Amino acid sequence: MKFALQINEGPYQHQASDSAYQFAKAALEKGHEIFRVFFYHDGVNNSTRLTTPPQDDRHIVNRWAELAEQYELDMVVCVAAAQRRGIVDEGEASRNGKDATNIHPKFRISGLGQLVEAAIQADRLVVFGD
Amino acid sequence: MKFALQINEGPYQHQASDSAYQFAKAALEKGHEIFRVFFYHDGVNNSTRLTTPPQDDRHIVNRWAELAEQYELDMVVCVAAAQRRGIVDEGEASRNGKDATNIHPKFRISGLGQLVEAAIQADRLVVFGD
Amino acid sequence: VKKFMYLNRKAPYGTIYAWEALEVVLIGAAFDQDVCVLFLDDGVYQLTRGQDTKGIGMKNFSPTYRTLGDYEVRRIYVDRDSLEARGLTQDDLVEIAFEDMETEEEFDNIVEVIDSARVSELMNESDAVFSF
Amino acid sequence: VKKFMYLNRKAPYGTIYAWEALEVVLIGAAFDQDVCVLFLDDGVYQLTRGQDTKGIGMKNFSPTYRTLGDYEVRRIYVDRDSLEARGLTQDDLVEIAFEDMETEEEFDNIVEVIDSARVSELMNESDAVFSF
Amino acid sequence: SILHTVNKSPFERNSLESCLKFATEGASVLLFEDGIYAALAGTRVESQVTEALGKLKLYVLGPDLKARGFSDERVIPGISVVDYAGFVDLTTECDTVQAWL
Amino acid sequence: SILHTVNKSPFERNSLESCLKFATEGASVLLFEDGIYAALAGTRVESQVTEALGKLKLYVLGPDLKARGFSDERVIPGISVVDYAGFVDLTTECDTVQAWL
Repeated sequence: MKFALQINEGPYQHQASDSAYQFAKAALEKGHEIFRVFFYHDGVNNSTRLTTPPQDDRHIVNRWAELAEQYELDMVVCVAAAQRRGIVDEGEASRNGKDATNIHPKFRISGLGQLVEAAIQADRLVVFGD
Repeated sequence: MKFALQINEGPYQHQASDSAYQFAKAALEKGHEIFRVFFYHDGVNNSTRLTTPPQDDRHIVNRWAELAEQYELDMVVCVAAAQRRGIVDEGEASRNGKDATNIHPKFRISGLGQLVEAAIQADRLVVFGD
Repeated sequence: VKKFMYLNRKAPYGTIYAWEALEVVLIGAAFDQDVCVLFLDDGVYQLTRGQDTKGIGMKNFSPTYRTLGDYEVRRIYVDRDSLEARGLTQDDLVEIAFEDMETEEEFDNIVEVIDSARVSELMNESDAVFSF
Repeated sequence: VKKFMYLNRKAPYGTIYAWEALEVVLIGAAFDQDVCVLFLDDGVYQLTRGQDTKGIGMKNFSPTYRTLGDYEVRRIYVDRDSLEARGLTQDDLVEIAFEDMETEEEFDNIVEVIDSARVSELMNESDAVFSF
Repeated sequence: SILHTVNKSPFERNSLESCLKFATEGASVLLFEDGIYAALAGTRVESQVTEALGKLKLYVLGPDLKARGFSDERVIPGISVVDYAGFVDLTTECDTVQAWL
Repeated sequence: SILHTVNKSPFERNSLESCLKFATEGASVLLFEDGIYAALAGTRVESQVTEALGKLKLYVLGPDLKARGFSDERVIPGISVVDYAGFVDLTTECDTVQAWL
């Protein structure tokens, strides 16, 4: 089947992102398709490349990126939620007058419509939050 | 009296930062001293300069910065929590090999000991969280 | 084609879930799917009338709920047990109008208070549930 | 000089509060203040024995609690009512040793289960309360 | 002499219930943010809140009350409505502040 | 044919209670993250969980159970322990997934 995954919380603060990762990995190993991984609310914070977590524990951002590389996942970050919280890519930096970017290259910033779109295309919508 | 304020949640996601701001402003207008405003957990996300929130609503980061300018507040962001979440200043960028920074110039990244230190020096420790 | 349910269970302002959840409903309107918005537990507080946010320094987003009818949302449900547990009645909630130029329907309020069995039924009819 | 209380009320892993709260206790040790750590409500779950996190892909930080005695923490309290509500007994919790070379005290476990009145008393004796 | 702060809904979290259990005679409790709902007359927790008024001084933050759609008249009689300045005075009048998250 | 997911402690949040009230005969409920505590024998909510077993199929995520210090033998008899692969199978076996945050 095809899955649409929604993550609503930031990395580390809540287990949501970790649970979503383990679910995704397990689903992907079973041959199921993950149509899109959508980050909303504080979930957008799972896309920053500026984290330097302790080396003796998991690196949530890089781990998601590695999974996306291996399975060619479409990881989308809500633009509205990103603007409110400080997740910026090249386009946003120019449009919003920022002198730096912080998004991880494996993630893309897009509209909330990509979430609804995935819910329509996927067989199941699995939400991870608080 | 002297206050030590602790904020544990990120901007917008939880009202904590807003409540802390209104409390601080009210305390400062009364002549009370705010020895230090310490951001911990997701609270460190209140220090990024990369936010572009809707113009018809409050700008949490800039508002805190304006308050700090007017009252000369010591706004401190926990380094450990910042490294885990992606809050980076010049020093961190160099030490952690990042090609960009995102901290707002009015905030400073420091050790957790600054929180305990404030709890010792202040008459009251007021914590805002979830 | 699909039946989408928006499950609102958190009170407004304390967290951003109410506002950002509302944002999804507005966006989803353009996809012309079968939609219903359910307010359960503290979610019923999202529909209280007379909200005034000048004292907390935040923008009052309550007016947006009253525009839902303009975004083709015809089915808005409120759990009756949740209202009672909070000492509220439908009189404490805002009215949400709905008008369709083609069918001539013009309703002053489409917010419907329903019982627990109906809520469970609506859940069983959904193809996807958005939670926040 | 001051009496500091660390109020732990959340279960571990679901959120980071347990781990980052523990980080503050370790840091506060160097300030030589009067400290007590209280586990109440779901906070009592932070002290369960035999935690194994390999299945969830996270580092097991439970061992750190057993080192608290090494950081001069002599007062560690657990609410008895919270344990009962969760069907737990002190036998379900880890032991935290405490030794002081100067006074010769060597205790295998300083974790103390206390009643509600004692908890309230400890709260009333604190000059500052760290909440997470 | 402790000022307890409760910011979560009594229908959503167990914070208010735990606070009322450990707060002692003479202590103060301030409801703010979502904790405001506990101060409303007619809810399922009115009984336990009213009982608390018997030994504790209860306060509710007016700004949060109003933001959520309630006037001061909707509060359980006995709970004092305060603004942010009042919130600040409560923290200085009491000896210590304890947050129930 | 709904798979309800509950990730919050039954002692901390009202999520589990609301789920058990609206879940209908034949539905499945998965406890993961902090929701795991509700599956433990001997707690204050064992009675209501056991009653639910009468009309619902209950599951608990083993990885979260173990991470919090509990073996499968500590679970209320009747609640099936599953791993992440089992979690995935539950979402595909059921027709829709509903998250109770």
